Amino acid sequence: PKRGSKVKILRRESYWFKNVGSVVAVDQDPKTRYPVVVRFAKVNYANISTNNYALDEVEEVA
Amino acid sequence: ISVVIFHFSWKMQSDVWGTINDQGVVTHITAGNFAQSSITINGWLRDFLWAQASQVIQSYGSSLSAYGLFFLGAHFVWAFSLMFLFSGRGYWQELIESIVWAHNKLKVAPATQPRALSIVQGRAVGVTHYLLGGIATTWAFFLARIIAVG
Amino acid sequence: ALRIPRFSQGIAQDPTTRRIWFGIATAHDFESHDDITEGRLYQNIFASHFGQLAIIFLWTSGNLFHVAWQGNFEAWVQDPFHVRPIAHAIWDPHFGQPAVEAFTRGGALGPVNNAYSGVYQWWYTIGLRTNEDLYTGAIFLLFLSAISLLAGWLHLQPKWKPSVSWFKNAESRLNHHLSGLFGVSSLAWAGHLVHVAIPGSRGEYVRWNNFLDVLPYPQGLGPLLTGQWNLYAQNPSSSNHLFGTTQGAGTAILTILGGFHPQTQSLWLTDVAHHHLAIAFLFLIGGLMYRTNFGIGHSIKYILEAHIPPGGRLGRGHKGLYDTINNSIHFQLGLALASLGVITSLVAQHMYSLPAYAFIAQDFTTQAALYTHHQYIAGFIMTGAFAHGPIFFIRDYNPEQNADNVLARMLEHKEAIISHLSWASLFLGFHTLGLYVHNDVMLAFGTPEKQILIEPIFAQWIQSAHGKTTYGFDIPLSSTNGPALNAGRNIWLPGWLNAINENSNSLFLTIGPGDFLVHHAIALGLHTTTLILVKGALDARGSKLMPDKKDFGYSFPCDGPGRGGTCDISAWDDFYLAVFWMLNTIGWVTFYWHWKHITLWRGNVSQFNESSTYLMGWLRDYLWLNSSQLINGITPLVCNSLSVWAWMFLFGHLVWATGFMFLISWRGYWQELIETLAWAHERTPLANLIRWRDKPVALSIVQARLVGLVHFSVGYIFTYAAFLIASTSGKF
Amino acid sequence: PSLVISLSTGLSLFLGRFVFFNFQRENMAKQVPEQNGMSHFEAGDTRAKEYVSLLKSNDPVGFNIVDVLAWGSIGHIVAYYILATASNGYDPSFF
Amino acid sequence: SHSVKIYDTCIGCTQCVRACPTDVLEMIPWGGCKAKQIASAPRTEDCVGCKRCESACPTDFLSVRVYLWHETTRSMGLAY
Amino acid sequence: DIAGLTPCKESKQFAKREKQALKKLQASLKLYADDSAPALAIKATMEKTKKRFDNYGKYGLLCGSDGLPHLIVSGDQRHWGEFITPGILFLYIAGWIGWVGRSYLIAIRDEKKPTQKEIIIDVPLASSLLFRGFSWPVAAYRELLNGELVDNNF
Amino acid sequence: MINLPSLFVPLVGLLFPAVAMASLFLHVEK
Ligand code: CLA
Ligand SMILES: CC1=C(/C=C/C(C)=C/C=C/C(C)=C\C=C\C=C(C)\C=C\C=C(C)\C=C\C2=C(C)CCCC2(C)C)C(C)(C)CCC1
Ligand SMILES: CC1=C(C/C=C(\C)CCC[C@H](C)CCC[C@@H](C)CCCC(C)C)C(=O)c2ccccc2C1=O
Ligand code: SF4
Ligand code: SF4
Ligand code: SF4
Repeated sequence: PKRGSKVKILRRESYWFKNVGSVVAVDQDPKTRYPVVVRFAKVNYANISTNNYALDEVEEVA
Repeated sequence: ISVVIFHFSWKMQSDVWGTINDQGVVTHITAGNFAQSSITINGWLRDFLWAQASQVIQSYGSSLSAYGLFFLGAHFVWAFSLMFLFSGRGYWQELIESIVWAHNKLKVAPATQPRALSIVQGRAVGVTHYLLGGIATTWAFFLARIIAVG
Repeated sequence: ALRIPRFSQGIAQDPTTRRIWFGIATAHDFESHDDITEGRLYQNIFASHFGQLAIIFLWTSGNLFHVAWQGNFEAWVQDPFHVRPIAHAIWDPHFGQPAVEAFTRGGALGPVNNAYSGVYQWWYTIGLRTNEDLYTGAIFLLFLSAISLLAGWLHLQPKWKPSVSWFKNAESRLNHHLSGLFGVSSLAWAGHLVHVAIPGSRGEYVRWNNFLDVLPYPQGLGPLLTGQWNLYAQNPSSSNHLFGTTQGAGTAILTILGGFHPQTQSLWLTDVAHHHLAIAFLFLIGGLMYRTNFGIGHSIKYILEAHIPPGGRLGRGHKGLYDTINNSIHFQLGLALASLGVITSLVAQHMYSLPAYAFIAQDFTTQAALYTHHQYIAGFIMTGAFAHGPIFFIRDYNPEQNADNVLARMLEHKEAIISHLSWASLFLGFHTLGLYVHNDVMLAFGTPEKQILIEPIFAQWIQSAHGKTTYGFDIPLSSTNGPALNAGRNIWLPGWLNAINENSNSLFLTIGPGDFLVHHAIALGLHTTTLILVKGALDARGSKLMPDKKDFGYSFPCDGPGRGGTCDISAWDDFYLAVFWMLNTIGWVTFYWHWKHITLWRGNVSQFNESSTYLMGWLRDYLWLNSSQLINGITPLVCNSLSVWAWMFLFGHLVWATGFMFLISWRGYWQELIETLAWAHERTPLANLIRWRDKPVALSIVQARLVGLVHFSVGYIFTYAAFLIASTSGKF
Repeated sequence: PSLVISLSTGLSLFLGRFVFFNFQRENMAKQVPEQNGMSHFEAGDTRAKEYVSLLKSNDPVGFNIVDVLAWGSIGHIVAYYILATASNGYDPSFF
Repeated sequence: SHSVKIYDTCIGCTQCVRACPTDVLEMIPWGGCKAKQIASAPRTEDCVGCKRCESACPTDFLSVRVYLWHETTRSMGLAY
Repeated sequence: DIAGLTPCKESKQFAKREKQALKKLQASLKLYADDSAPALAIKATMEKTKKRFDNYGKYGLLCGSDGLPHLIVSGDQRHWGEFITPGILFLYIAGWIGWVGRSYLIAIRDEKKPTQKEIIIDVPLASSLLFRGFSWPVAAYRELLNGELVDNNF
Repeated sequence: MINLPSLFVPLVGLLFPAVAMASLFLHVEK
């Protein structure tokens, strides 16, 4: 239902993080740990940004 | 360079500049000191500083009133080099969060994510700054020596 | 490939100069050193931390032994005050015949050092002026030297072994261990500062020997028992009584109201003989607070998990910290420099503000000597005191043995202490320092008339109520008839007023204007020689840059180009930076004092007051003037007796300086180069048959920041060091 | 002009509290023990205390503190010393 | 003798870890990411905190560093 | 009159070291005093000064030994203002820059897409974005303590 | 007989460390 919404990030892994919104896309391909494709408009020490995610996380509001 | 100048200004003077009087006798800004009181390393603080600087040390309420006003904020800004030049770099970035919380949580904060000055960039200041610092200083200084005992 | 040295394979097989750095350097690092059971290090420290107890004890059995040889006490007894307080005897086979013109000083006959260790009074006080009754403190701090290395030799033996448990036990190592440690220690002390010192201050070869057939108090040992005492405070040693002498020698013992009498100029004897004989009971309650066996007295524990109040109908819930401060040694080197932190600084004036012996308040050479020192450890203990304060974090703390209680919480809300200790400074950044600068503009531009020197209004309140009656301001107490100074108008409060203000008293010093211009500045320093610390410590738990320095540790040498956004990054190398700004923050509060104080000892107290409120004042005539006695006891004629720092100083002024290459001149410029000729001398014949045991490399970047620090500071501990002394033996 | 009390009452006040307690009931709590060897805190355990160890000996405790101080202490130094010599030398109540 | 510990996800490359100097690079096949790839070091004995190994290598939290302690004439670099 | 520090009017130092300090710039007879620039080292200036002499006076600051302004407010007598009567404004003069500072920014997510949308300032200022700066606290300073903070926003 | 204690200083500086930089020359080849 939430495809790329204002959804949170929540694991002792990240950079940005609490920082809210955005799950952009989500796959259906099972193996890994990395289903949750995030892109915001705020950045770590790369520039392309967007690195991937999932599992013990999205502990969020609307 | 910020040596060599030096050697010069204690030759021209002390042992070249003069004045006149008369009985065969030229009389220099300072003594034929030098010869044997600029051998020893020291001789240049005994007699190249606190023997000079007097010029600038006192030198307020006057017109030496800039060279009593430069190497001040020229010593700091010889100084405010090492802070960027002895310092770390990750240490500083690591920092500019912390504060960040203040703006952000209280929503102000940039988006030109205020990162902390790039390594080279701060081997691009304690270079300029050091290297602005101990110059003026010595031009805040060497100056005001010359003119009244000049 | 290279088996030696030891502790671990790692660096002991390693084949470059490192080993020797990375032997010697990391050589008391054992608590992460592959060779250590749960004892081994706990085991270690013990002998270890006797061990030095040894030399501290051979620190002085000598230098005691040293004097009476050397110097001239048994002499100096005839007349007690000039002087050139006398250190050691200097066998320096380079010194030009002018060894006469050198240091044929005090009692000499040889180019002796000018002693400044104070002590020479701390010994005059306890008792002796007879060095034939020295020879012994020597032999005693030997009676402790050999003796205690059996605590060495021996209790470093599984048999009369230690445990580990025995070490973690809290309520014994502590509770019991106030009572002994301090407690009793005084008594006899508290009493020696009573029963062997009095009788010379009365004047009497009391010695040991005649050790009962004295009875310095007439009424034996009665009223002590009984319930009646004031036949003791009875007639204080009195008013003129040339000190430790004849006349006015008003027998009494345990006194506690008078204080100084101009002559000693120094807290009068056996009126701190009641002091040491009171503190006691203030642990000898809170000193049988807990335990040994017996089922009565304290646990601690619900001290917390109940007593987390002050806190909790919300808040923090302690459910025990403990298994942390008792499991995590650090804490035992978290707070045993941490708090023997403070003491250093609250000894850094008590010790002066009112002395304690054979004349120092008017020596102006201890103060000079025996101060800054006792300050620089309030540095070098107070600092590197939070270091073992990151540690437990990345190297004792488990976020889960604790994440109920304050610390982990402290943490959860940590990026805050950081940023209010910060706003604590950017401000103590512009101000105390913005103002401060037309206080340096005007004063230059003929305009001192107009000027921003805002005179302290606050400290101000104190120092009067606490007695001091010096001009203006019609309030109570020090009224010299006032109702905090009443109800108690005799107890404690004539004497500590009788000397309160004319300066050969220095007591509560004469507050000037801009007095806070440093005072403020010194409540800048700190707030900005923390945060370093309380990062280099705090978030240096992990960060988010590299959210795992947790693994990494405390002492990782920088980082490399890693995504242009990383570098010098040890929580260690935040202690590095921390030890910069602190020596800055001492940088300052030793100017003040020297400026100030110096002022007085030659009457001229426009050596501040007039000046400092605009810094060339500092530079001109704190810094520029006074000198070239020192730096003209060198001066193309000779050397006389202030010769040294004229050397040492330029030393500090070199040995500083070159803590610079290492520093500005980083790492991969050294190898590269030290190759291009580590190489040249590998080709050139005759000195060809020379292949060298290991193989010359440049220096771990840490190091290349360390020996930046111990050439530096060493330089920097130097000079001011030699100056603060130089200075005063010319001018006072 | 000072009654050295308050204090010197309380320097005794709880001295007298652990000569105290416990003649018979075996050997004076628990049991005994703890001593050397080590049985207690961070060998393992390290928990979890109550405290009703007060309530017993209190009603008792008051008597002895706040009068023997007037029969011992501020109660002569007593005759007696007898025995005798007389007696220690027999004493003035010191005074 | 290479350290400390360094972590998952990337590879392929074509835009990440393609540039250790002293090798220290396979690529197993392994199943998880969007085609198959898990890695640090089929090695680590030729390297050398050549730490250019994440500069080229994203994926979130510390990602490359050094810790050589022993520190070795294999990768302390100094040949001659 | 408090702590010292006398109100200036007994003149002892200040007033004199003054009529000394300034007044050997005045011995600038050492030039030629009529009309100048090139010189007026003498005649004028002292107008701001000496013809403001007994003028400065005049409210005391209880200028003190040395004979100079030991400038103090702390909340006693008339002074409760030698820096506070000019002590509040600063507070005032700053953090409503904070309002512009805020609402300038708190616009830099509105009209949408931001940053250098910070470098090109959209001449950000002149009225309510500033000209609210005028009126913030005790009428609306608790723009703080409700819906804007919390924070509460999105 | 008499004159000295120099005995010590040509040690403590001259041979002693001459023997420090001698036997831990080392530590290595201790
Ligand atoms: C984060 C802090 C930590 C803390 C808690 C302290 C605390 C202290 N340091 Mg310190 N220090 C630290 C880190 C710390 N330090 C670090 C990292 C360094 C390395 C640079 C130092 C270096 C250092 C030096 C060199 C010295 C100190 C000194 C002191 C003491 C000075 C007394 C004072 O505060 O005057 C003012 C304090 C007041 C409380 C008066 C102002 C009252 C205000 C706050 C009123 C508002 C509240 C309320 C009405 C008052 C209740 C509080 C009450 C106590 C009055 C104080 C105990 C000095 C010292 O040791 O004593 C001789 C000094 O020697 N420190
Ligand atoms: C806070 C504030 C402020 C402050 C400021 C200050 C206080 C400053 C100072 C600072 C310091 C403390 C120092 C500095 C100084 C400066 C300088 C130093 C400059 C320079 C320069 C130049 C440009 C030059 C050049 C040259 C040449 C040509 C060569 C030879 C030499 C010389 C130098 C001449 C301001 C106003 C901004 C604003 C508002 C607020
Ligand atoms: C302080 C410091 C920084 C942080 C310094 C920064 C980010 C420079 C600040 C840039 C300017 C001053 C921005 C501040 C605001 C100004 C643009 C103007 C506002 C102030 C008034 C004039 C109005 C580093 O990045 C660094 C890197 C490597 C070694 C040492 C250091 C180092 O010491
Ligand atoms: S210390 Fe050297 S290796 Fe580390 S980031 Fe800085 S420049 Fe690179
Ligand atoms: S290190 Fe580089 S190649 Fe390896 S998984 Fe990470 S990003 Fe991919
Ligand atoms: S340290 Fe880094 S660059 Fe060097 S081989 Fe290893 S992963 Fe590659």
